[PDB]
Amino acid sequence: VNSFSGYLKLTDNVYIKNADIVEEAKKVKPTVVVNAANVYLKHGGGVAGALNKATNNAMQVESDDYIATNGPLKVGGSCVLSGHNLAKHCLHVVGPNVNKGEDIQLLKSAYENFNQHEVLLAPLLSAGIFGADPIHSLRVCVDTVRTNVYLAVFDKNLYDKLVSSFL
Ligand SMILES: Fc1ccc(CSc2ncnc3[nH]cnc23)cc1Cl
Repeated sequence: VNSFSGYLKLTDNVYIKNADIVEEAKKVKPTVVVNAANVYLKHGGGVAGALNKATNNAMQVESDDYIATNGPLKVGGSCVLSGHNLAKHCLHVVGPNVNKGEDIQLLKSAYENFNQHEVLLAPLLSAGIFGADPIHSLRVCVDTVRTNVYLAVFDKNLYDKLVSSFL
């Protein structure tokens, strides 16, 4: 039993809700919140900009030190950093950005990072400003993630479409 509330169950391990991931994280304080990161951990907009804003820019400060030490992530890769006031940990995961020309096949590799964590609150990778089809992202999530994932979808219209079209 966990504290996630109001989710629709899609499969044995995947759950979905129309919710603002920032507000959901602040309420649940999950062990892991997933950020829709880029390789530079520049949290300017989309989910990343919102999460970082909610940390009063502490996420960005921590991220800049991480990059100065380690260099950029790989597309499809991840790193674990602090969750600040939102969660114990933040798993920064880089899905391919279609608006940069990145290989959509890397979306499966990106979701594989979730399997290193027993339970996660997450957005749909590569959705939103990353330019991929969210219906496809949900399919890859369900077919790749084996751990327990609670998906927050900000847009109510998109949430309804994801549920109604789910096979
Ligand atoms: F400044 C802000 C502006 C917007 C929000 C809503 S969170 C959100 N944004 C974008 N895509 C998503 N996918 C799942 N949740 C989200 C929070 C803050 Cl703090």
